[PDB]
Amino acid sequence: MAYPFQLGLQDATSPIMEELMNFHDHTLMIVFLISSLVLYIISLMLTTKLTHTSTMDAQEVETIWTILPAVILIMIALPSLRILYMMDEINNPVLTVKTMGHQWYWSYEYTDYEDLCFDSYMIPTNDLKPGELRLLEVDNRVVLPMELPIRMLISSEDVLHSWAVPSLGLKTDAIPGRLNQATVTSNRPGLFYGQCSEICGSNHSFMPIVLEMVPLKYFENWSASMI
Amino acid sequence: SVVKSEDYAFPTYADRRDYPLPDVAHVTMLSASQKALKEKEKADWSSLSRDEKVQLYRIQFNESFAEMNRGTNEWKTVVGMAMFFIGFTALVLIWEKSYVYGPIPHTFDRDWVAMQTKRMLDMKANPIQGFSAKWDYDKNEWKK
Amino acid sequence: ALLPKPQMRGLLAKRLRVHIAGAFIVALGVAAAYKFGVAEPRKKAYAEFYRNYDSMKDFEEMRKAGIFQSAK
Amino acid sequence: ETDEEFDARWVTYFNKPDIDAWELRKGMNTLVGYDLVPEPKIIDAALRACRRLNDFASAVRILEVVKDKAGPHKEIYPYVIQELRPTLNELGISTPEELGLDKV
Amino acid sequence: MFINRWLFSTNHKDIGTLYLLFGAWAGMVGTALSILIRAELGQPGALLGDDQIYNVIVTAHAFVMIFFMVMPMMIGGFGNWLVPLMIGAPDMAFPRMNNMSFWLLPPSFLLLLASSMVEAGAGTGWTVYPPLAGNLAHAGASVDLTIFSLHLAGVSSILGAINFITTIINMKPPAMTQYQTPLFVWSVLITAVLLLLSLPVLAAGITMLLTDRNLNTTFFDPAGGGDPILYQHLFWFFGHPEVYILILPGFGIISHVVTYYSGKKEPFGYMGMVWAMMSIGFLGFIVWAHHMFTVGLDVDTRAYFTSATMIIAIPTGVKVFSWLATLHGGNIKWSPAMLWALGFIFLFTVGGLTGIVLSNSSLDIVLHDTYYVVAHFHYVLSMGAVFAIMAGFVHWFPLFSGFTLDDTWAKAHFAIMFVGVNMTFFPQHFLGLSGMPRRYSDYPDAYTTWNTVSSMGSFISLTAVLIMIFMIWEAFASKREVMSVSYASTNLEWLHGCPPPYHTFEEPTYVKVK
Amino acid sequence: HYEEGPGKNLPFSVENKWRLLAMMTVYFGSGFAAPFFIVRHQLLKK
Amino acid sequence: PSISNKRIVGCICEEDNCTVIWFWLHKGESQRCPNCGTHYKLVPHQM
Amino acid sequence: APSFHDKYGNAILAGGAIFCVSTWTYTATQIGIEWNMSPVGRVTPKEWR
Amino acid sequence: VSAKPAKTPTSAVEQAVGISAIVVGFMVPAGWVLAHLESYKKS
Ligand code: HEA
Ligand code: HEA
Ligand code: CUA
Ligand SMILES: [Cu+2]
Ligand SMILES: [Mg+2]
Ligand code: NA
Ligand SMILES: [Zn+2]
Repeated sequence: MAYPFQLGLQDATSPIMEELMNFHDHTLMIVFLISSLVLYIISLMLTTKLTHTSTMDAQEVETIWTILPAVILIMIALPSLRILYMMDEINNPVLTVKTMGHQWYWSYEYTDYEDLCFDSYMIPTNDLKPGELRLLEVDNRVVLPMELPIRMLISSEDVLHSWAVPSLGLKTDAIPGRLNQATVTSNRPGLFYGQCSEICGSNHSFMPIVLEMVPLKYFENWSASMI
Repeated sequence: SVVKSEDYAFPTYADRRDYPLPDVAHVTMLSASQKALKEKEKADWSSLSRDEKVQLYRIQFNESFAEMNRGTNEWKTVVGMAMFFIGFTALVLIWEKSYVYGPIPHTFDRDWVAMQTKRMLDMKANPIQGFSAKWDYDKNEWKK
Repeated sequence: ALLPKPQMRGLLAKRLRVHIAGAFIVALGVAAAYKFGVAEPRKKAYAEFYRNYDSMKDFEEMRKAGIFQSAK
Repeated sequence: ETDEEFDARWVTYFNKPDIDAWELRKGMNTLVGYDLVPEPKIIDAALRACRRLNDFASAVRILEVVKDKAGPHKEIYPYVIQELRPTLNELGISTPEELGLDKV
Repeated sequence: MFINRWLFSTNHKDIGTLYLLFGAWAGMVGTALSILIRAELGQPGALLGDDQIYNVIVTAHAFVMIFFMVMPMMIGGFGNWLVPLMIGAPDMAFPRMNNMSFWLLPPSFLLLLASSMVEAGAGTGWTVYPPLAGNLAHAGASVDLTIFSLHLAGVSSILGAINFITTIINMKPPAMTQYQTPLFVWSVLITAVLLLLSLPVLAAGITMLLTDRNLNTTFFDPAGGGDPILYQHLFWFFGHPEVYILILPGFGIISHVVTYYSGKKEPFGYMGMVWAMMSIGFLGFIVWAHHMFTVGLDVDTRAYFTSATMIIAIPTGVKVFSWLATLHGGNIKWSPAMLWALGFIFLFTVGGLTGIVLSNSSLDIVLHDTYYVVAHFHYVLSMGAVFAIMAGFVHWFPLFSGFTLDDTWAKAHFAIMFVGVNMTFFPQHFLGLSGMPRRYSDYPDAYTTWNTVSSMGSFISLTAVLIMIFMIWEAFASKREVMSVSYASTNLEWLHGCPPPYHTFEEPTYVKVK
Repeated sequence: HYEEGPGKNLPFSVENKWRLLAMMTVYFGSGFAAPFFIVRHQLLKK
Repeated sequence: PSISNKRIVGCICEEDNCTVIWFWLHKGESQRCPNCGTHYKLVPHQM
Repeated sequence: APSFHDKYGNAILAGGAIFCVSTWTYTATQIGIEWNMSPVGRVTPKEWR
Repeated sequence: VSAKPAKTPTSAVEQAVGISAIVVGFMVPAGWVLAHLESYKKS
């Protein structure tokens, strides 16, 4: 979740978002390097009084000119493909949660055993409790155990939504007639705040996602309490 | 005067340091004294004094290289007009804040943001580097 | 006394070679400055946070103020 | 090509006995675009070529573009003038700093 | 007299003039829409109320700025004015089809405006993804009028593309080859090729969307057998060629401006320019699913597609480094169009590098539909394409009108334009990294401050285009003429004077091989 | 035949500065004021 | 040849050269290419 | 000859700089824009229930 | 590009009238419709 005057990303909770953050730092260092090349060269070579406005050898530098951006793009792309393959392992999950994006609200089914389902609507601005967040607080928070592999199957009833939590590094399309899969783990308990990322009508800003991640025994107590 | 519609076909006196010897003389028609100078020009240059030299160089060409590379001062007035127009933009935004924009939501006053910050630090929101990692959880103050 | 012969032919090329050396050094300097300022401090901050981390105590400190909907 | 045939071809091209205005202007306009302050024998040939077809002010801009093609460093133009002084006082050609054309 | 000259026109210069007028009007329509968007996002709260009218404004801003500002001005106006002048043709090959393409454009604009006026509203984003664009969420005539606007604009640009390719390939002098033409001619050749190779795909896609809406088909209905991923596939198969269309005549314009105002006789590495433009054109057709990295594709498919983004990153790198390399040892004349071209180079480099950051699907998991994408596409479109349009306009306003602009006002306009766009689109990187999604009419409080800063920048850009109008009027308030133009031997369009007459190249050019 | 020369290849007369200034500001102001009146229209609807 | 008093002449004065250079050529004597100096003369009488 | 830019450029530079800084410090400080500053080290936390 | 002296040269006052005309002609309609949005929301 976001704090004022934030420049970089929200910090990581899942392992996946730690490797994504390290790769982002790597590629932004590369972008800073090559932007420094472009800016320093354009600042250099317009600031001379010497002139050379005649015929020049058209092809005598193109081998280095072609292999330097290729090797830097390879150096970018190899950890990109590594972390790209780091999201499709054998999961072997613990829990399976199903989300359906209904017309401007979310619905959650924990139905591995003893079928439980509820709805998530935003707490309105006029009905906020003191201390809570505007546009980011829900009626029923979505309770999961922590440091466990959890399968999360995402779909929608009618239109395209996007179930996204940034701090856990999850963003998956909720497509009607189609069931996408994500895996979610953690390393810290607490509340993680996301919201819809696909255009879905006149209240598209007004569906949040709150992932409350707790220990396993308290998740068991919550599952027994909510049914 | 006004020259006819063939102002593009015939070449023109172009004045730049990339083209040091232009193809057209600047002064096309010449007076009788300038014809006397051109008649004297066929003899040696030793009997040519200072004024004839500078006037014939001004006949053949407009400006020397020192005159055309001079540092005039247009960047100051360009950026001066720039800060004019950005200031007028700012007063337009003063008007728009005063009349167009309505009130702010109620979650921005000091008690609500104080309880908000206490819930931030209470739930340990992003506590590795960003916000809750700048707070003492023993001294109950911010990090110094 | 009188003047010697200086380099007449092509100082644009020698200016380009000394300043392309300067370009590579200063661009590697900008990249290394960003890396040693942001990236490696972030990695060691993550290592210091998670190397000596207890989560049962962290959850107990969160639940002692009534934040979770599941732990009262 | 290398230095000596460049120098020899340009000094022979500016010492054409049937020289006229167009090809002298074209020789200077092609020479100035090179990445090269011109060697003083080429400039000597160009000054005598301007004297051959009875043109004065073209020689003054020839000296001016030797002055301002050197660029920032100022060890070129006094050296070129100090080598070209016998030409400069054998034809009556006047140097641009003494003509008042460098005082802006 | 007026009707036969302008409404019934059959030469390229008049149609290019009407392109310039219509695109200036439509660009200011889009600028008003952008000011409306940044006015909603200025302070927290709802100045307009619901998100439906805001999405209508967002979709209208996208369509008006894409298909009615950069597209007609850039391709049609600059190609029609300059391409028969650069190759030495008296006219276009099919001038009646060019006139028909122009006169189909304001029907498309009127249909788009009527789509906005109908009470349902086409608030879907410029992606017209079903089932949001179906007859359930948008049961009404707004989406249909939007679809027919896209049909009319597509038919206009296919006709223009056909006319451009035949007048470039055929109407050359019989001695010149295709590799002796100017670079803008090459850019509009490759642009017209990808236009007619890409536009029927979206024509078929929105035709099937229309039949899904009103003829009870199930092309994209998941309850009948189809899926919207098929629509996404066809839409982006057009869509990435479309943005390469938006950027390629800008490449030609900046190459011409940088070649002219540096004093060079030719760009450095002409074969490199030609090869890189045909490489970008050939390789923009197989990169489309970088716009669907979160739809749930195969991991091998997205691996292929991010590798495709890297190999499309290399040849435009060759182009930008050769643009740097043709500044070497040139008599750098500090014209306003030079300032537009250097701002093009720097800001387009920044936008392309942010696109390369987005190109990794691993980080496109995080940064999909955030404001980081918005910063990427505005640093390419609203800076590169806009700066190239302004560079071409400042450079060729003596040719089109006959009068020269005041260069001091032009430098001031570039200064406040640069400040406004850079202050508008730099905090959007931080808002995308923090995690504000796209298409939001209200945000949480933590996204407030950058939004506030961003809103201020938009007004500065307003001042820029405001004084831009004055610049044009100042030219016609001065009536200062042109005796002469430097470097008129290399550039053919400057050789008939400013402005050129109605009938040019009745006696055509004399060029021989043997 | 149609007029050839500076300022005559344009679809509007440029011989007066003030009527052309009024023409430019009403043309580009109609452009700038169209979407604002559209937004007023859907606010006035419901 | 021509039908008027001048014609645009494009010179490719060495082979495998990209940029043609264009220049007006009028009546009278033989003008030259503005970088190579090949002589072009205008004889305006054809139809 | 004294051109237009020679002294009027200094006048426009001085006037533009002072007018822009005055009007922007007014519009950032005085008109009541809530900037939503960073609350680190600046707010004290208040105990919510 | 060389420029001729102006056939009908404008002075400073007429350019001030021109920029003020552009500003007022662009800020009256948009500023008027932005000056009251809640009136359109049936205040
Ligand atoms: C001018 C139009 C234009 C141009 C040129 C581009 C160019 C590129 N675009 Fe983009 N793009 C858009 C317009 C454009 N785009 C638009 C309008 C969208 C929004 C669609 C939507 O709504 O979803 C979009 C969306 C978009 C996305 C969607 C992101 C998302 O949905 O989450 C992505 C994904 O990476 C992307 C990638 C790229 C890449 C990789 C390039 C490359 O071609 C950039 C290469 C350019 C450079 C200038 C770099 C070269 C410079 C160098 C110095 C060499 C570099 C060498 C090394 C780093 C080794 N574009
Ligand atoms: C050509 C494309 C183009 C251009 C120029 C712009 C320009 C701008 N855009 Fe736009 N924008 C898009 C294409 C463009 N945009 C697209 C495609 C989207 C995605 C829509 C979606 O979500 O579906 C988008 C989305 C978009 C949003 C997203 C809203 C949201 O999702 O919440 C925002 C808000 O910040 C925004 C802002 C701006 C701003 C402030 C400018 C400013 O730069 C405005 C200033 C621009 C100009 C002034 C134009 C220059 C014209 C001239 C100078 C006149 C030319 C005339 C002559 C030369 C005679 N844009
Ligand atoms: Cu659901 Cu946006
Ligand atoms: Cu793309
Ligand atoms: Mg999506
Ligand atoms: Na708002
Ligand atoms: Zn030749």
